[PDB]
Amino acid sequence: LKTAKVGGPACKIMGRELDLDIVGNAESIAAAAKEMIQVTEDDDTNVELLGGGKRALVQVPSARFDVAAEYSAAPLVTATAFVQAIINEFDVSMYDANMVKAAVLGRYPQS
Amino acid sequence: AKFEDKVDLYDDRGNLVEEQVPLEALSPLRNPAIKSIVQGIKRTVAVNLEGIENALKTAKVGGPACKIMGRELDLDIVGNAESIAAAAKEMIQVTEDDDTNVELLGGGKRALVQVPSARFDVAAEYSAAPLVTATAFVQAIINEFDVSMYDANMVKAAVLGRYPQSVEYMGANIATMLDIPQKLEGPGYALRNIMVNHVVAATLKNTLQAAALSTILEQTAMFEMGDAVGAFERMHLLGLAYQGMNADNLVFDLVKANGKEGTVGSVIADLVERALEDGVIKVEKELTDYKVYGTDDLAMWNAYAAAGLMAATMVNQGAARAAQGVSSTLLYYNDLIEFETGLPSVDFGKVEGTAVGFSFFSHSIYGGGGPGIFNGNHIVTRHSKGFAIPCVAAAMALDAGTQMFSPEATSGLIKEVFSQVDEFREPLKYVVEAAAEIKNEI
Amino acid sequence: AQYYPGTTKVAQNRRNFCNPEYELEKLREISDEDVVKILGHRAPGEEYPSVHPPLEEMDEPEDAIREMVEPIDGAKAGDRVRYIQFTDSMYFAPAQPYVRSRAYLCRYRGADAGTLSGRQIIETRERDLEKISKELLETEFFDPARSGVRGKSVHGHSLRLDEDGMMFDMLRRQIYNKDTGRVEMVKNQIGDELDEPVDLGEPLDEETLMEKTTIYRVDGEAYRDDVEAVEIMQRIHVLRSQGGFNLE
Amino acid sequence: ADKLFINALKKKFEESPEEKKTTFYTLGGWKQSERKTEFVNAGKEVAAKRGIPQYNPDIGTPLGQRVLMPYQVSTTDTYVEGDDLHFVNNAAMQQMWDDIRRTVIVGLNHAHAVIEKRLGKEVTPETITHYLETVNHAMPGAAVVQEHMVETHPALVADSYVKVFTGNDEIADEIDPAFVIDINKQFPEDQAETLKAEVGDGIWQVVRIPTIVSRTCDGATTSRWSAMQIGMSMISAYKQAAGEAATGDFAYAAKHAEVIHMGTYLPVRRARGENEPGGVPFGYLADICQSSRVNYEDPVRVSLDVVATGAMLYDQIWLGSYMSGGVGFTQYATAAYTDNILDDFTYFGKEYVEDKYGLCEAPNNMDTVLDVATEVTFYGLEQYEEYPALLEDQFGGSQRAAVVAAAAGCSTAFATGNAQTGLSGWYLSMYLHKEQHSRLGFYGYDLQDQCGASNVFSIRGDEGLPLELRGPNYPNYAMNVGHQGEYAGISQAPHAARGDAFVFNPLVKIAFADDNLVFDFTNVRGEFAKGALREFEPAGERALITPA
Amino acid sequence: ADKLFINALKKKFEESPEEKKTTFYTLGGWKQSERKTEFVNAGKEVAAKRGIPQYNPDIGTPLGQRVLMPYQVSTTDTYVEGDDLHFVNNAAMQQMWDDIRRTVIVGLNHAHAVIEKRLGKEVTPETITHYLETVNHAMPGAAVVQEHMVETHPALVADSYVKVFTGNDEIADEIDPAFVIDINKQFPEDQAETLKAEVGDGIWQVVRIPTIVSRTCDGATTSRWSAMQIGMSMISAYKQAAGEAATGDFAYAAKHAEVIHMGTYLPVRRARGENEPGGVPFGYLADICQSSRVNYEDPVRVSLDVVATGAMLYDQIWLGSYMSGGVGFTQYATAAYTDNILDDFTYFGKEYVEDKYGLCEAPNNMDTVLDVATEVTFYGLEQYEEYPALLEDQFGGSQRAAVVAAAAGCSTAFATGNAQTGLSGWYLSMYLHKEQHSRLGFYGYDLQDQCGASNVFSIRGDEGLPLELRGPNYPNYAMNVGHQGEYAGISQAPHAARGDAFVFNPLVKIAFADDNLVFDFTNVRGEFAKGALREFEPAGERALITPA
Ligand code: F43
Ligand SMILES: C[C@@H](OP(=O)(O)O)[C@H](NC(=O)CCCCCCS)C(=O)O
Ligand SMILES: [Cl-]
Ligand SMILES: [Cl-]
Ligand SMILES: [K+]
Ligand SMILES: [Mg+2]
Ligand SMILES: [Mg+2]
Ligand SMILES: [Mg+2]
Ligand SMILES: [Mg+2]
Ligand SMILES: [Mg+2]
Ligand SMILES: [Mg+2]
Ligand SMILES: [Mg+2]
Ligand SMILES: [Mg+2]
Ligand SMILES: [Mg+2]
Ligand SMILES: [Mg+2]
Ligand SMILES: [Mg+2]
Ligand SMILES: [Mg+2]
Ligand SMILES: [Mg+2]
Ligand SMILES: [Mg+2]
Ligand code: NA
Ligand code: NA
Ligand code: NA
Repeated sequence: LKTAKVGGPACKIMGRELDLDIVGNAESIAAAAKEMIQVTEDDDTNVELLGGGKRALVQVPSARFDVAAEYSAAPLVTATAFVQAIINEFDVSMYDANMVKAAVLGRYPQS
Repeated sequence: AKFEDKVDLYDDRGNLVEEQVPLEALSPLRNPAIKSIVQGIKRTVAVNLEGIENALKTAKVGGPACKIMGRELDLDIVGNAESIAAAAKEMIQVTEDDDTNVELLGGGKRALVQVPSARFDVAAEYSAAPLVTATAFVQAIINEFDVSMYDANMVKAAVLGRYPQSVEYMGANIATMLDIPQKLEGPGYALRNIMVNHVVAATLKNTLQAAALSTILEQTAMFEMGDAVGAFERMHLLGLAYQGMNADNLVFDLVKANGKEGTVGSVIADLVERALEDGVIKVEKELTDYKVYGTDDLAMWNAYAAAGLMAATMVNQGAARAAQGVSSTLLYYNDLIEFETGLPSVDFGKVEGTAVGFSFFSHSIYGGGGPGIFNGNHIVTRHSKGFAIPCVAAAMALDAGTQMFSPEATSGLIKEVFSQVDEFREPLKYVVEAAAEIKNEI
Repeated sequence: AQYYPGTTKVAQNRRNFCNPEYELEKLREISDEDVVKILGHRAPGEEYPSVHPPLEEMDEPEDAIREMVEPIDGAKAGDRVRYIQFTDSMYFAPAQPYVRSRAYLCRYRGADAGTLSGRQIIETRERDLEKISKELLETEFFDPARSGVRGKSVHGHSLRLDEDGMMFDMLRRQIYNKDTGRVEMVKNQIGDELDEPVDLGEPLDEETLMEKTTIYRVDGEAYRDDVEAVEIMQRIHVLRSQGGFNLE
Repeated sequence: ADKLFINALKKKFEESPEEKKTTFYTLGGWKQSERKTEFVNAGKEVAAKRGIPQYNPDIGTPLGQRVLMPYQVSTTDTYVEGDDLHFVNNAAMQQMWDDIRRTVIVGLNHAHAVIEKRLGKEVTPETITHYLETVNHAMPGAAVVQEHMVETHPALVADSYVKVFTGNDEIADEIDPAFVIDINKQFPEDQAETLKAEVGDGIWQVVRIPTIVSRTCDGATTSRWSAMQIGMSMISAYKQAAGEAATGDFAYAAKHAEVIHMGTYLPVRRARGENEPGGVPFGYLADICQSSRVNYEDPVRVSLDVVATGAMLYDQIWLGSYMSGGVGFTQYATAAYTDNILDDFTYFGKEYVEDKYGLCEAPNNMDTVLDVATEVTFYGLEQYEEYPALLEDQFGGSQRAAVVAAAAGCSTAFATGNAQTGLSGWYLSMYLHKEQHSRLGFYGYDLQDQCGASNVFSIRGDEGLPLELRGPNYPNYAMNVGHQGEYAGISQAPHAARGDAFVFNPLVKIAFADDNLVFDFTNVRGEFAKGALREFEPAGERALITPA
Repeated sequence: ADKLFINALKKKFEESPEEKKTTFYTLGGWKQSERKTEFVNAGKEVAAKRGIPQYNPDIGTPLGQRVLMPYQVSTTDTYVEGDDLHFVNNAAMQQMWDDIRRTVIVGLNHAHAVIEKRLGKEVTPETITHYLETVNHAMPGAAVVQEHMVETHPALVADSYVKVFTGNDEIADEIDPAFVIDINKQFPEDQAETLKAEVGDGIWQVVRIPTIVSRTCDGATTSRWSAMQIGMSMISAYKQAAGEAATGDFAYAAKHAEVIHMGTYLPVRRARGENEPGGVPFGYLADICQSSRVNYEDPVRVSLDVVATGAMLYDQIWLGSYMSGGVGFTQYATAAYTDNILDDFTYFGKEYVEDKYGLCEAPNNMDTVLDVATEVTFYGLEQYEEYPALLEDQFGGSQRAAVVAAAAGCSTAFATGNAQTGLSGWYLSMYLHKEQHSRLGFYGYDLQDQCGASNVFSIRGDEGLPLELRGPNYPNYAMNVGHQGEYAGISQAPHAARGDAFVFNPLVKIAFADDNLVFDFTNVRGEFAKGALREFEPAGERALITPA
């Protein structure tokens, strides 16, 4: 986000930079994401910060897969929960939020 | 609990079943009948024993018009179907009293197979259903007739086709409602790649049941895709309830009031009246002889509008008893309602956009086809997030015979096998009953 | 119902076309036989072909939706689905493409309407199509100079008029008669010659075209000057935009 | 001054552009046209030679009941019948695609690390030069290690070669300059400094495989062919064992870890490998076009050269052939690069923005979108109303929708400096246009249009993406003419207004700054005109190996 | 009599073929070769013209320390250096692939039902002829309905057309014969009766889109282009509404329900659409080759014409370019179609079988596999031992493995009448060869070889398949030279011995029985020779639209 380097190797969109203190607010972001990822309170959802907030371990609740055809709910539910949690943490505008989406999930669905 | 909304649930005759059910009792994530339906569709396979036998006898294997002269094998498969199916079942099951089902149909010409749910619990996806079923029947046929090492590869070709030279099971004599994982337009799309004709076939052209099955599959995919996570979840649940489950009898009552003489426009007028009476919308501003409507609940407005969209399809394509105009209804219901109200149409323009391309690709040279060959994974009709395809299912259910590529043409094997399954055939019944059962656990 | 915002003659005409309680002005008389000839799907006196048996002859299972929705007469009979298609000049034809599709799904049952820039189509059961087509041809939906019945080779909506005030037609289906000041349809909508032409009446004069038109133009009523109509379009854009982002 | 399309309208018709009436049916049908006449005669000859009927003007309906128009290629003085702008009939258009399809960018950063760390040998400008002489022998299809190899004819593959670039000037200047894309030579000073800072000390190859191969095969061939000959050249130039474990690191690096494809592969319904048009994102298409480095003082010219590039590739070759075929989609595309019409509308919008806000100084919000896109949309539509000849020229509603909305969207992005609000303006233009004229495009034109407003700022999985990252495989965009090339223009617009050296990938920008290409990417519309006139010389022909 | 390869060995070397010793290093390197000399001179001109070094004989190791050999194209008297058999340098080879890539087979059975059932109109030989006149105008890219269409130049697209065939003699004989592939004329009586019985009253179009388009685009274009112009021609010829609901039924039928692609699409790692070489199953390749209908009294000739077809397509163009590139794999393939070597070995095996069992009369079992495949393998290997010139000719172990095993496998299938036991014999040949000479092929040659025996008769998901249905995407086969074309030959072998009209798809067989093709599929090896000599005239060139 800070560099607007999104969408794959060597890609960059000049003018789209957003400077958000994500790692410094990792606890709040992770908790907000967890509330979206879980099905019910105290189910088998895990969202654990690692490396001083630089990384998160996410285990999407098993119940989502019991009513899914396959396994893509894990990255897709996780991605949108963190995109939404970041937008909401910093009140990212309608105009800029698509950069958060690109920073999390990349060039999909063009790729 | 997460949402305060409650809905009244009805049967396909418009009779109340249960009042004031919490919305999340209808969630794919909570409702045990939706789970059962989805796991059922992952695990169920139609086996055409007659088709396998005929492919072998003629050596017509590997796809359309293909044949290998000299490879013919004449095996009495249908005459020994009971033994073959029992042998296949022993290989397909995990344990002897699990939820494996293998049931002969049509005098042994067809088999219904439901691969045990436990295989999917330790699988990444759903391909174990055709692959386990295929090899169990290949092996059972070889063993029944002591087919030699030299010939057995023809049995494999007759069952599963040109795979793996082809990516698909090209020429296979088994069928599933799902299609292979490689054909997904995006991750999470598998429950969308289910032909409309297959849904109509499974539900025996019962209009409300077809709409319900299609909505359940579409909106369950929206959870797998992550679209119904967070901000959007309530919108998707309300859409499932009001457009596909006839919540509050709104679809049913709009059809009743407009069925005799009504049009898309008359349905719109009634829906706007009902939204206003129920407090979903309110006049925000007066222009010159024109009221601008607003809403404090966009997700509920969207759901009301979606119910009206379904009713408009039922009224318009029901009156023609011809499905083709569903592309038009999906377009102009939404176009009209925006200029009637000043509010956004269903799925914020995405149904209207889907309908523009669907109209084009069902009346042009470039691709597509008739309504029944579309699905939520089709490039033409993937764009609305669950609010378009169920109307196409309803319209095809109402078609009296105007389509070349009808469910009778595309989905006969699916029909025979999948309509046997009560929860596939009458899903509205089972999902409503399950919602009522868990209503106080939400 | 409201149908359409705006305070211009154009806006009022758009509402009138949509409003099934608005009586369309009848401008010309056309015989049943001549409507059939113009459509070109069957010969006068030919029985309606069928695409499936009459609904009565079918043995359909219980379906509350079917029971509540009355089939149109041609659906009961099993008629083929057939079409009528019109092209409307941008030089002030009374009807225009989205005006038609919007109006058709307010006024007509069992309708498959499609809009394109150069052509607009309705498909429905054949006998019902014939009844609707009479209205589409006899009333102010149609002007025989600035509108055309065309199932193919539709070019002309955007072309300059000819010296008689007639829209271009590659296939010349409608011919202006200087001696009568009337237009004759000399071919059916797909372009096959009629044994006997059909009188379509006089073209509307300029004053009347301006009274009746549903296109906005700088040399008529400009859309940008119908500020309430523009306001609603802009509102829909903004509300769709916000909704797709966060449902606010 | 006159509106920019007036000269073209006067060329096409005998009437003045404002005249409302004409006469039809008197031109002799196809006989009015030099080109149709050529085609009639050619069809007779073809049918006589092969014994099967072919082109016949009496099949179907009779073309030319109206004037069959010439088109001015915008920014040129060339007027041609539209058939000369069909990609089949235009060797410049074909070569433009071949030059993209046959290119990949391949890093040397992992390879040089393999050399220094795993092989324990030094890399210098001298060793890089030796490697480049080697790979320029090998890449076109010639041998460097084995005995009894048989090779490609050098003259059939003369268009294949390898160059390099790097942001380190002193390193670039030490490599033999025959092999170097010189960033300081090709780009104006401020753009050069941006691009060099992006690349830094990285060293990248631009590999072009032979046109004749690309035509025989497909786009997914390019990175493989590239990697084989890089691999052989690493073996030869750095005196390696000819096939040891380290050989696989060079392969993985050249095929996967440091390759940039022009296009990504497509899903099964439209199955294609890499380096096909549908995989090329809009920001890459804008960066391939080289107008940005020549015409930088004129952001309209830069943006509309990108529109031309994309309208041709995406509508004529991609949608009109790969995804359909036949007569195809020439004029759906030509509307965006002929008669100076889009140019007139877009200069109007740029001047409106300059005067009211200043370029890139408007608030990046919906108020600006509503203001600019509405104003420009009404201007464009007014021109069709004021000039009946203009409306008869751009006779298809889709053509008009694309042109008007491209001007509106580019103008909105000129104001905000942001492509996403530009995109919102494109959709607003469509909605206004539809209400003004009670029509828009062909039956299926506004699928993406109606999904459009809601998906501009969405963040959901298969909905949300900055415009620069979108492309022909963005779901809503996957089917329909009259959008994709215009979106590439909108992607370019804010970057041209900002003076940015690139839109989405600096490596892609540098990789086409190369006069050894067959097509001249600095002047796409001039090249289309040259091809129309049958004056373009493509690569890939088989004349040397066939009878005289 | 002399072994069939003796003439070729005598042409290559001054020594008699039996001689064990020679002298090297005295030929002047590349200077011994007319072709290398041409290449050196061309490289100097290219480098000077473009300002970048290119072909240079001093780069890497010095070719031609041994004799750089001529090759006899088998069944011809044409001797050429191997560079003239590189697909890049051989227009016949390129056109062979274009003619397959640009072909689709498209039924009329749904289309005619839509006409009769949904529209309620009649279909007769007269209306079909009118439709065929229409579609032969439209298919190359010309208009039939709209005004102001711009079109392809008929002379650029002269190779595009539509024919039909049907098993109904009465219909076939009344349709205008310009448009009909006449099964009774093209096939001997027995084969014609088989084919007509397979097709029955079905009517099928053979659609060939323009070479120039296929080269610009890809294989997945073909069925789309076909369907667009079929759809326009249905509208025009049967006087339909130009875009109503029924139009979509013609589209779905032509694009999906009644189309036969030459190749199916590929998985992502090797992503490609339809009508690419990897999707063409071995049985289709055998059926495309038309040797079966000309040389039917000689099953060896038929089988080895199929091997030539497939070795070139699959090893040179597919594996050697689509899947790799560079100098590529000319001689991995030429081993199977030059110097009459495979011919010698395979005639030996056919005689062995004929004498011992009778063709097709051996038990279809492992005893027959062990007998025949062993005997033929030992014959082939003995020839390399007895003729040092032969071993120096087919210098790469892979080449020898492929040739010996092809003879062994074809011979086994000649005995059993079944391709699967033929395939088992191929793998046994490899195992024996490996033990005899303590070598087999290149580093990765016997991946499929070692999986081979176990997967011949497997029935598991991605293992079990009759050989005719296998192809380049069968998992074990997806990577390596020296197998795929030979498998196509083994697929042909039992069918040739049985006298069968086709191997896997009768529609594909009939679809290439057409002298309006550019390449002559009845004489594949003759055509490769003609291309090598620079005497073949391809389609798709652009000379007409480029300067003099
Ligand atoms: C048969 C269809 C339905 C369909 O699926 N495709 C068609 C026809 C197809 C054919 C026409 C070729 C021919 O005449 O043989 C081709 C060229 C595609 C092909 N198969 O190569 C095409 N359209 Ni169409 N098509 C076009 C257009 C259009 C415009 C033309 C309106 C007008 O007033 O003339 C309208 C849609 C609309 O009303 O907006 C249109 C309709 C239609 N389009 C109607 C025929 C209309 C008629 O009967 O006259 N196209 C255009 O608006 C401009 C570009 C133009 C395309 C050729 C090019 O780009 O050069 C062509 C693109
Ligand atoms: C829809 C889809 O066709 P099918 O429904 O899969 O036959 C798709 N064609 C297209 O999107 C055609 C796009 C180009 C022609 C229309 C341009 S407006 C394709 O061939 O994959
Ligand atoms: Cl909500
Ligand atoms: Cl060297
Ligand atoms: K190609
Ligand atoms: Mg059980
Ligand atoms: Mg046994
Ligand atoms: Mg009032
Ligand atoms: Mg009357
Ligand atoms: Mg000026
Ligand atoms: Mg003039
Ligand atoms: Mg003739
Ligand atoms: Mg130079
Ligand atoms: Mg990767
Ligand atoms: Mg130059
Ligand atoms: Mg000699
Ligand atoms: Mg003749
Ligand atoms: Mg299929
Ligand atoms: Mg010949
Ligand atoms: Na004709
Ligand atoms: Na014509
Ligand atoms: Na050398």
